[PDB]
Amino acid sequence: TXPGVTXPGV
Amino acid sequence: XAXVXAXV
DNA sequence: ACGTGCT
DNA sequence: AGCTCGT
Ligand SMILES: *C(=O)c1cnc2ccccc2n1
Ligand SMILES: *C(=O)c1cnc2ccccc2n1
Ligand SMILES: [Cl-]
Ligand SMILES: [Zn+2]
Ligand SMILES: [Zn+2]
Ligand SMILES: [Zn+2]
Repeated sequence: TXPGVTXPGV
Repeated sequence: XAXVXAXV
């Protein structure tokens, strides 16, 4: 996720 | 994550 | 027939 | 630790 907590996605 | 039909 | 991208 | 689709 995020970043943080990429995306999703990418 | 892959994009081979969707590309998410 | 395929896994992706930093805080 | 933290998630997501179909051409
Ligand atoms: C990207 O690596 C990726 C991996 N698995 C998935 C499953 C379902 C929908 C999208 C997905 N994307
Ligand atoms: C793209 O739509 C797509 C659909 N089905 C798949 C099955 C297995 C690998 C890649 C695929 N890509
Ligand atoms: Cl599926
Ligand atoms: Zn998979
Ligand atoms: Zn870690
Ligand atoms: Zn499917």
